[PDB]
Formats: sequence, structure tokens, C-alpha cells
Amino acid sequence: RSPWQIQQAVLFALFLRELKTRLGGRWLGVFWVLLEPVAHIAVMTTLFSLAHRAAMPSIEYPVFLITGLIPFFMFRGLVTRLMEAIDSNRGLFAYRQVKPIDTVIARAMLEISLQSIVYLIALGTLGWLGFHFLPVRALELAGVSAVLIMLGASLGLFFAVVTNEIPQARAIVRISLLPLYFVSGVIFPVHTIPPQYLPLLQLNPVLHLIELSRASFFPQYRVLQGINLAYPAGFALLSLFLALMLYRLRRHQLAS
Amino acid sequence: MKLVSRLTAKRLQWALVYLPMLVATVYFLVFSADRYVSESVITVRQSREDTCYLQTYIHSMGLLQKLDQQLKLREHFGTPLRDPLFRLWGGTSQEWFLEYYRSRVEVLMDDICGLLTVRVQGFEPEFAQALNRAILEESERFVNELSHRMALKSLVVVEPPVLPEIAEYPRRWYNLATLLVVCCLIYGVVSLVVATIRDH
Amino acid sequence: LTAKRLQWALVYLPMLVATVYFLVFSADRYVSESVITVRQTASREDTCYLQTYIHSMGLLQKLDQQLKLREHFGTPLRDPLFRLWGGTSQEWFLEYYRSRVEVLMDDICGLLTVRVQGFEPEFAQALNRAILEESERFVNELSHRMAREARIEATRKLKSLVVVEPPVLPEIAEYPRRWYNLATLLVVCCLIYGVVSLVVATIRDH
Amino acid sequence: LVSRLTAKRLQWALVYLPMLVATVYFLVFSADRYVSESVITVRQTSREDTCYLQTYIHSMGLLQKLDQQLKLREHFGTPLRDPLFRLWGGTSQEWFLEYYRSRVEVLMDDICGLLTVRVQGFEPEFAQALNRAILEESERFVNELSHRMAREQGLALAAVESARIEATRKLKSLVVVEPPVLPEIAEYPRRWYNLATLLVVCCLIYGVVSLVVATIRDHQ
Amino acid sequence: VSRLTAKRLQWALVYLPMLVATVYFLVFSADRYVSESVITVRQASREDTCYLQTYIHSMGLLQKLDQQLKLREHFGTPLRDPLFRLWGGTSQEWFLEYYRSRVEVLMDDICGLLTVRVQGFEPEFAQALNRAILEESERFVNELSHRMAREQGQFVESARIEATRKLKSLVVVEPPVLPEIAEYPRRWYNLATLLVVCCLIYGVVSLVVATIRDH
Amino acid sequence: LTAKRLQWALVYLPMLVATVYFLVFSADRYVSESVITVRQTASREDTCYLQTYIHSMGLLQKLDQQLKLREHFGTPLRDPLFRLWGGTSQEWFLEYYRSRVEVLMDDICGLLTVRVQGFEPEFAQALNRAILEESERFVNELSHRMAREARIEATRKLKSLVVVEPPVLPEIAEYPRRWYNLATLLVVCCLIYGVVSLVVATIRDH
Amino acid sequence: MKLVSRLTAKRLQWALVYLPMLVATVYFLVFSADRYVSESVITVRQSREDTCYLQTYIHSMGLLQKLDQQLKLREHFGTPLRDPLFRLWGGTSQEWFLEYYRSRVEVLMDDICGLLTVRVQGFEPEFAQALNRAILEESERFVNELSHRMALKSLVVVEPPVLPEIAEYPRRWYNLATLLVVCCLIYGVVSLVVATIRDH
Repeated sequence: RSPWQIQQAVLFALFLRELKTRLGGRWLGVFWVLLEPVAHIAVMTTLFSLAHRAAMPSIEYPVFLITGLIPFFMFRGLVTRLMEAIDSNRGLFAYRQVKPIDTVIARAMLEISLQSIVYLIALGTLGWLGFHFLPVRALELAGVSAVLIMLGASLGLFFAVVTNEIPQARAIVRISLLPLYFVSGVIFPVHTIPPQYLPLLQLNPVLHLIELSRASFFPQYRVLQGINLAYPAGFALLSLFLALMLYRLRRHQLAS
Repeated sequence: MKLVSRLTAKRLQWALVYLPMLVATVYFLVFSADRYVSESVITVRQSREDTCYLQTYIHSMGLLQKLDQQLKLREHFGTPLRDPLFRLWGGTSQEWFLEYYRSRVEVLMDDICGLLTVRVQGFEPEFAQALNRAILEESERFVNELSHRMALKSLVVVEPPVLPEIAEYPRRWYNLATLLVVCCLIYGVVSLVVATIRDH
Repeated sequence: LTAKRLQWALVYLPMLVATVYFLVFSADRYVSESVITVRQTASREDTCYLQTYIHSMGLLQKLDQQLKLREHFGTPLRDPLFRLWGGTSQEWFLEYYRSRVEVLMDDICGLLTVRVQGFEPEFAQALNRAILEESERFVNELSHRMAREARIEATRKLKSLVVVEPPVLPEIAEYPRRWYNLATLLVVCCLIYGVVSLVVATIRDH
Repeated sequence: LVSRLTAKRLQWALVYLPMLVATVYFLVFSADRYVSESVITVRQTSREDTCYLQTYIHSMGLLQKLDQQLKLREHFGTPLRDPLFRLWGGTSQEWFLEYYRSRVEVLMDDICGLLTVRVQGFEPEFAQALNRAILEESERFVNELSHRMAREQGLALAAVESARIEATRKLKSLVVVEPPVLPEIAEYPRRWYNLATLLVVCCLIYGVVSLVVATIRDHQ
Repeated sequence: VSRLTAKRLQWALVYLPMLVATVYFLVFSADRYVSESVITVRQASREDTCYLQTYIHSMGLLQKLDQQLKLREHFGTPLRDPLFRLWGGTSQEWFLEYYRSRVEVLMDDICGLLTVRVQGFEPEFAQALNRAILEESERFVNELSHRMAREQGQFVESARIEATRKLKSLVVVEPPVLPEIAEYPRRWYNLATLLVVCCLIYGVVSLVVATIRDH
Repeated sequence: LTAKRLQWALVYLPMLVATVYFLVFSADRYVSESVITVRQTASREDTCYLQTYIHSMGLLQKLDQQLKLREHFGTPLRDPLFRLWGGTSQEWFLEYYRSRVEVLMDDICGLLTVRVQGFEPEFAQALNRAILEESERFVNELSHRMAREARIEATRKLKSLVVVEPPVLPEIAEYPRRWYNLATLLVVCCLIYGVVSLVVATIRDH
Repeated sequence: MKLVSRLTAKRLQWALVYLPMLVATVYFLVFSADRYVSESVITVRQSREDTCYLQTYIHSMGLLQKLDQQLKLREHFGTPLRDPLFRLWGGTSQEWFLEYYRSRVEVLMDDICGLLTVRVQGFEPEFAQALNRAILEESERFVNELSHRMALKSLVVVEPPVLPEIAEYPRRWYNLATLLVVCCLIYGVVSLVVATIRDH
């Protein structure tokens, strides 16, 4: 019994366990996880169409909004479901050959698969409406998406390990995520905000990731200065190292 | 239920990974044909309306008929018999000819200068440069005729069409790499779905 | 008695009738496309008047006097859905004409594109040309009536119609794009089947 | 085979191999790249003319003129010890254009509309000369673009006189805020900063990999 | 080997940098006086003010100021401060970086006023450098306008009356001042920042060394 | 040994020293307030110049030559916190003057309000009047220098200072509003006590 | 904690509901004094800067000194000896006089018209109308003087000051009702908090 084999078996078990819980009992979760993006699409199209037309006459609103909204939804889902993974299956650690990290990575892969399915469905329904869906540079987009996924999973694991035995922290990080919806500039193009507050907004790694994903997805998309991938990449690597180290230090204390 | 139980990993691997790689490699390294690109950057000056009219006119049908009369695009694009995908098959419809031509010449526009860049593809570099030059000349004649028909303005060529040395669009290694990434992601997702429906 | 019977009905039967209609009964309609705009000697008002005027009733009466659209659109006996049935109301005729002629504005650049359907390519080209000529006559006649309240101004060419792309003569018919409609109908019927099956399971559970 | 990967092999490969390769390349094989910086803008007697210049600096026609004038292909192939930032002989025109676009960096300041051109060369004199040639050719291009319409323009004698004065006049001249500078030392090959950053990144990557390996191993 | 890290690690990594920094900032540091002036350009003025903002930090202005005031010999005087002084033989690029660090230009978008703060090792030298900067900037805007007008008019009365006048003038809201106490360096703020970063670094290495020590 | 001792210290002792300083040692400072604006014969740039110039160093030197602010602000020996100590630096003197003279812009209506503190009401009024006169002289002198590059223009009154409210002569001193400061300090010390008590309980629990 | 449980209910009831209402009813029904109001609506025309200057000038100190010289506001406002709160006590400071005057005259201006309305309070209706008229006349003289000092413009009176018949500001019943609401809410919150601290 190699450790990889039992790890894969428990991951598949834990994975389908998270699936059953997250998806509806009547096989209906696809309905709401497809309804969440379209409502935001409708309200932002009915609220900011002419503003985007005044912004730039080059890229239409639906595809530009989807290509930033779906990665942000994946990031927020990764953080939220990852930080609550350990304090949701406390009765599961009674059996041996299981660890909290198995639960957190099962939730991570479930969220990744669900959001990938939603992204593919949105791209298909966008191409069915005569829009532009094919990425011009797909490899850079894949790399940016991988970096964003790693950053989100790392932040979720860090919040899961750090905020054990204090649920109240999980209460406040949600209110830290609401302004991040508007700070990241996913809805409106960042080219319109004046530079007077740009240097404070360049410290958001997801902002850099979203602009780089849009640049790699669209042909002839202008990226402003200081949107290098180096800063979010280093942020993700450092946070992942810190979270893995903190989990390794507080290993036996985590499972109880 | 019985057919999804008959299915295993190895047949899924062969039907999703190795066979697409075999056909893609066979097509790219043997069947593909080089497509040289000529790039030009122009604007219209005595005015976003004028370059908007120009951008609509480049992909129009009358310009396509004029260029077909001049340089015989249909005869040129049917030459690469080796490539079945990017060649213009003889006896095809007028609408497919227009779609093929619109795919071949790509027109882009920036919002903060109004500069209009055109990239014309061709199977011979001299033909690509000639097609770009003919497009520019016809555009200049069109805007001058539009000015004269009302009863002044001339085209400014920031960058005249280049003569390419090597083709750039039929990229094989980058396409193979992104196909590998997409195929791996699709296999992983569909294998997770197969595993979770089989367990049910 | 839903079982698989409602699945069989709501999936196969609309799909079966749609396939047997599109693959045999449907008649293809050629399309002539032109792109125009209005310029002086601001200009967006002339284009918006043209957009309202092309889908009007007086222009339809003029075109019926000219080319007899009513007798042309009743030609294909094979197609019973896209054929203008003989002896119909004027309102239904106007709705049919508005469905067969599509006018799209592009917000920037002030360009109005007209796509005219017809059961013959030459007829579609002729109809589009007649529409363009009558639109130019209309935008001239408005300024003529304005200046006829003097005689020097009321006879000139105050407004000219700029034709970026003249109407084209199609070789094959773009519509009715049967495969796209079949795929869309299959997808939507699958969605209705899913929601109906789930609500039926919920009802029968109670 | 998770047990096949030991701590010694992971250490050796992941840390020492890229660090040794980078150290050898940066301290033995890398070549200096001096950079000359100039700051310009174009004034009449707007934004359109300077963004036209921004497009034109990277254009292929300017590259052909500069290659005729200064023999860029011969100069950019001299450093033989550096195989990464040298222009290999017998390369395509497209690769030559990409190399030229990489060696010349153009930054636009939109709050003031100022164009900063930084030109890299393997000698300070060559970088300064290339920047001077770029500035001169940009001014000549703007002048010719303005002159072309008035040249194509040509009672009637008044129209002829107006056409000739418009064609002969010097309409748009770019002013220089900072003329090209002759550098003293090369600044773009940053050996120590790159080496320290790569060392830190490799250490973090090894730590992450080792922790993941230990977590995988903890399933007995 | 790993069984040698203890409270002594905290001792070294925290208090040794604190002692070194305190010793350097308390006696070995050199006083740096600051002279402040506030100017603007007036007979489009935003364009000229932005031109000046770019021109202050330019290399040509630095060369002119070196030829006029000998900045190299002045900035190399405090031999007791090896960190904030300009070493002999320092290259031109490092000299430009040092000059850009020693001169601060602040732009305010609302009122359109340009603030110049010049650091010198003597109270008189800071004011002299500020005055030289102001005079050179006024000469620069005048020379730019004159050169444009003359190159246009070398092709007539308008040209020769616009090529010799004073089209551009510098409005000095606050003339350069003469300090008497060194504003810089901020010893206590720098010590607090170094203490915070040393505490964070110590915490990081403490958790790392707790992780590796776990077998 | 926190117990109630840290509560007693961090609450009473700052409160005790603040009360014994404000109720006895503090010296009240009278305030003269005026409201002005700059009009021609656009105008916001002159008021921006005035806002920058009032808190400058050359104007401070002029006012020190005129009214000797340094000897006036060192008068109250009783107050050791708000008194300008003798033999201080010019930079500290400038910061003290900037603290004792407050200039506020109102964004709409283009109004600049100046409030000048002083240990005598007549001195505060005189200082505000001198500030207003020197500001008018400065905005005139800028245009004089502008026109001295002809001689007819360089002698006129190109800019005039409109005084909506002239400086007033206070009867009583508004500052230092001891009760407000005491209440604010009590509230903030209570907040620090609460957070310190929570963190001390957390630390001692471990 | 011994006295914490000693607040019980009836002591809290008394000291938080009935005594404040006893003193409020006693003050309003006996001690209060009527304050008549005169309302005017003016604008300045040949211009938001001008009515901005006027709005600043109404509450200024120089206008207060001019009005005190003209109509003797300090003598008038000290008459209601019965009301100790809204009367101007003799021998008070200049700053308190300015604050009292600024409380007595309320200046308002709509943003979509620029109309400036003033409401002047006084213990006699004729005095309130006279104060409003003097304010208007001094404002007109001020804007004319400001125009003349540079070397044209006149005030437009949409609604001249009225002569009130009855006072309107010392509303006794509405104040008693809002005191009822506020007192009940303060009771409820403080009683819940005393219950939870006592239970601890």
C-alpha cells in the first residue's frame, strides 16, 4: 500500500463526498451555479453598457465581462470553500489514513472542476450568440489561470489553518471580499479610473492576474504599466510556502 | 450503464489524447502549408467616421470583386493542394469566398490613435505584399471618390506593407502545446465526470 | 404515467417534426446585403428617420406597387411556415415584410446596414436597390417640403445617400441555417425536459 | 515512486543546478548592454503626432533605414560569448524586427504626452548614435508626412503659391526634453539582483516541494 | 547542527541589527539640510510644468549643475558617513541616481504648483543648488520656446519679434529658503521601520526553524 | 501584575495630568477670523497661490519683521506646551506658526477663511490684518513682475482682494476648549484600556 | 454590583420617564416663550458665487454689528425673562452673541434654482419683519458696494418678508411626542442592557 495510492483513494472518496454536499440532493446544483453569473451579467449590462461604449469602442461588454468575472468567481469560491474545509468534517478524522489537507484539496479540485465547467458553458453560449470566444493566446491564459488558482487555494489553506478555534475571523473575511469585487476592476475597465489612486490598487494580485488574462485572451488589448506577472506570482509562491509551513507546524493540533 | 462499465481508462486515453496528437502532428508537420503575412498601418486624414467607413470597406464585397479582377485571388488561394483546410476549393460559393477572404485579411483598430492596421496572408510573400498594396490603393481611391461624389482628403501611410521573409501564422509547436493543455484539461474533467457517474 | 414516455415525447417528437420540416419542407431564402449612411450636401437624424421609414407602411405600399412583393412571397407552395399566405391582412403583411427585411444600426461610425431576404437572388437585389433609391428620395423630399414654405433652394440636392457597400447578388441562400436551428431546439428541449422531469419527481414524491 | 525522491537529490538538483547554471552564465558568458535614454515630444509650429511616432519607432521601414545607415546586423552579432542576447547570423527578417523591438524600449507618458526612448547597445557610443539616428529619422518622418498632403495639393496662382509655401514650410518639429545620453557603465545585465532573486525563488520552490512530498509520505 | 538555534537566535537577529543601526544613526550619521521652494510656469502651463518636472531629474541638468557648483566634491565631504555619502570614482549612472535621491519634486494637480526640496550637507549649499535649479529651469523653458520659434522663422517680423522676447516666465510662489537644522535623516522613524522589519524577519525564520526541527 | 493596576494607571494618570494641565496650566488663545477671496480687476489660481503663500517662510519673515511674532508667542510662562520656547530652530518656528494660523478653502463659492490665534485679541486682529494686506500686495506683485518684462500696465491694480468678512476683534478666547479635549481623551483612553485588557486576557490565557 | 441590582424597575421608571416629562411639560406650558418667524426668499442677479458670498455675509460678524447698531438686537432678545433657555442673558460674550444670532436667523438655498430663503425669529412679529427687511437692505448694499469697490447688479426679491400672526417654532405637543418616542427607546435599550449585565 503505497502512500500515493491510499491518498488517491481517500481523495476520490473525499472529492465525491464534497460533491454530494455542494451539489443539490436532486441533481440541481448546476442550475444555481449557472444562475449566479447570468444575474450579474444582466445587471451590469443594463447598468454600464453605455459607460463601456464611452470607455473603448473595441471590445463588446458580454465577453469582456465574462472573461474576468468567471476567474474572480473561481478565486472567491476557492477562498470561501477552502477556509471552511477543516471545520466542516470534524467527524471524519476519527478514521485513520485521513488528514485535513485531503479534505481541503478535495474541495479545491471540486471547485476547480465546477468553475471550469461553468466557464466552458459560458464560452459555448457566448459563441452560440455570434460573439468572439476563441482565445488568441491560450497558453499565456492557461498560465495566468494556473497562477490565480494556486493563489486562491493557498490563501484558502492559509485561512483554514490560521483561523482554527476562532470562527469569528471567518465572519470578517467575507466582508473583506465584497470591496475586492470593485477594487479588482473586474466589472469596469481599469483604464477609466484616474491614476491618483493607481499605486494603492496595484497591490492586489488578482487585479494583475485579471488584466493579464484579458490581455492574453483578447487580440490587441492594451495593458497599463506595472501589471507584471512577477508580483502576483511571487505573492502566490510566498503565500503557498507560508501556508504549507503553517500546516506542517500545526499538524496534529489541527485534527481533533 | 453497461456501456459506461465497459469503458475504462486506456480506451479513453487513446480516444482523447494520443489519437488527436497523431492527427495534429501528421497535419502540421506534413499537410500544413506556410502562410506569409504582410503588415501595413494606415490612417485617413484631410475623423473616426472616415476610418470607420474604411474598416467596413476593406471587408466589403465590392472590394473583393475588384481585387479578384485585379490579382485573381481565387486562382492563387487554390494552389496549395497539400493543405485541405486553408486552401480555397474550386467551385465554391461566393459567400464562402467572402468568408475566406475576410479570414485571410485581418483589420485591427486602436481606440487612442485611430490607426488602422491590416495583415494580409498569402502563400507567396510577393503576392501578399501586392494584395496589401492593392488594398491600400483601392481604399485611397474609395475615400477620394466618396469625397467627390458629394460634389479633399488623402490616406496617410504610417507603415507601408512589408515583404515577409518567412511565414508566421501556421505555428506548429505553439499550437501543439496549447492543444496538449486543452486536451489534458478536457480529459481530466471528463474522467472525473465518468468516475462520479460510474460510482452512482 | 410520465415514466420515459414524457421524455420520448418532449424530446423526439419536436425534434422529429423539426427535422422533417427543415430537411424537406423548408425553402431557402437568399439575402442581399448593403451598407449605407447619410451625409450632408447632425447626420444621425437622417439615418434614424431612415431606420424608422424602411419598416413603415407607406414604403411597403410603394414597393408593392413597384415590384409586387405580395405575389413574390407567396410563390413557394412547399414551405407552409415562411410563405405569405394569399388573402391575408395588411397588418400581417406588414409584420411579414418587417421580418423579411432587417435593418441594423451601428452606434459608432453612423452606418446603417440593410439585409433583404427573398426567394430569388435577383429579386432580393432588386428589392434592396429599390429600398435604397426610395430612401434617398425620401430624405430629399423631406428637405424639399421644408424649403417649399425660396424656389432656388427647394430644387437642389440638399442631402445625399452615401453607399459604402452596394447591394450584392447572392449565389447561395444563407437562411434558414437548418443545422443551427436543430441544435438550438435540441438544447432547449433538453432543458425543458430536465426542469419538467425534476418538477414531476418533486410532485410525485409528495 | 514517491520514495524514489530523497532529500539529497531534491536539494542537489532543484537548488544547486539552476543556481550554478545561472551563476556561470551571468558571471562568465553574459555581455554588457549599455542603454541610452532620451525624452522627446512633438509640437506644432498634439497627441496624434506623438502616438504616430510611438508606432513608427518600432516600424519595419525605420529598421531598414537604420540598418542601411549604421549596420545594426553587424553590430548586434559581435558578442559571441553571450548566446542569449546576441543576434545570430543568418536570421529571418521577422526575428531581426523582434530583436530590434526588444532592444529599443518606448514608454509613453499620457499625463504629459512625453515619449521616453531607451536604446540598448553593446557600446555606449553605438547606443548614443542609434538614439540620435532614431530622433533624426522620427523628425524627418513627421516632416515628410506633413509635407506629403500639401505636395499632393498642387486665383489659380494664389492656390499654387499657397501649395508651395505649405509644402516648403517646416510645420511640426519635435522638441527634445532630454537629449540622448552617452552611458558610462551597463545597467541592464543585473547579475547580482537576478542571482539573489533566483536563489530566493529556488529556495521557496524547494521548500514547497519538500513539504508536499512530506505530506504525501505521511500516509502509512 | 540544527540543535544550536535558541533564544540566542533572537538575541543576534534582533538586537545586533538594532545596536548597529542605533550606533550608526546616533553618532556616525551625517546631518542633511533641506531647502524648499515652490514655483510654477506662466506666460498650456501644465505642459510646461510637466516639462520642468521631467527636466529637473534629467542628466543634462545634472551635468550643468556639476559644471556650475561641483556637486561631486560637495557630496563626498562627510567621510564619517559611508552610507549616505557619494564615493569617489562613482559612475555617472550611480551619480544620477544619487542626485535624483537628493532632489525631490512634488507635483500637485489641483493648484498646479511644483515643489522642489533639495538636500545638501551644508545649509548654504542647499539654497545655492535650489537657486541654480530654478534659474536653469527658467533658462530651459525660454531656450525651448526660442529654439522652436527660431527654427520656424529661419525660413518675417513676427519671427524676429518672437525669437528674442521672454515668452515663458517662472512664477516663484516661495523662493528657496535657508535651513538651519537638518530635516533629514529621520532617525526615529527609520529605527522604528527597521525594528518592525527585523521583528517580521525574526518571526519568519523562527517559524521556519520550528518547521525544519520537526524531524 | 496587571490586575486593576494597569486600568488605574492607563485611565486615571493621563486623565489626571490632562486635567491638572488644562484646568490650571493652560493659557487661552484668542482667535480672529476673516473671510476673503480674490477677484479680477480663472480666479481660483490666485486663491490657490494665497493658500500656499500664507503658510510660507518668506511671509513669516516679513511678519516677524513687522510685528515680532517670536517675542509675542513666548510671552505665557505658565503654559509650557503651547508656548514658543526661546532660541528654537527656524523650522520649528515655521511649524508653530503654521499651527497657530489656519487657512481653509471652501471648494464651491471660492472662499478662503483665515483664523489667526494669539495670546492677545488685539494682536490676533493685527496679525490677521497684516496677513490680508501682505496677501493683496503679493497677488499684485506677481502681476507686476509679469508685466515688467508696458510701463502703463505694470503700475495698475490688476488684481483686487475682496474681503467678505474683515478680521474681527474677539472678546473671549475660543481655544483650548478644555472640556472637549478632556472628554475626547477619556473616550480614547477607555478604548485603549478595552483593547489592552482584551489582549492581556488573551495572552494570560495561553 | 450591589447598586447595579438596586436600580430595579420603579427607580429607573421614575428617573427615566416621569421626571424628565414633568420638567419638560412645566417648561413648555409655562416657562416657554413664543418666537414669531418672518420668511423671505431672495436671489442676486445682474451667479452662484454671488449668492454664496451673500450666504456667508448673512451670518457674518460685521452684519451683526450693523444690525445691533440699527435695531438693538441685544436689548430685544433679553426681554423674555420667563424663558431662561432662548433669551439672551445680559453681559454675555460677543462670540455667544454671534452664535445666538446665527441660531435665530436660518439661511437656506436650493441647488436647482439658487434661491436663498431666510427665516428670522423674534419675540415680536413687527421686530422679526423689521430684522428681515434690514438684513435684505444691508445685503443689497453689500453686493452693490462689492461691485463698486472693484472699480451693476441688484437683488431680486421673489418673496418679501411676511408679518407673522402667530408664532410657530416653540412647538410643545410635537416636542412632547418625539420626547415620548426617544424616552421609550432609551428605556428599552438601557433596560435590556441592565438586564443582561445583571444576569451575568
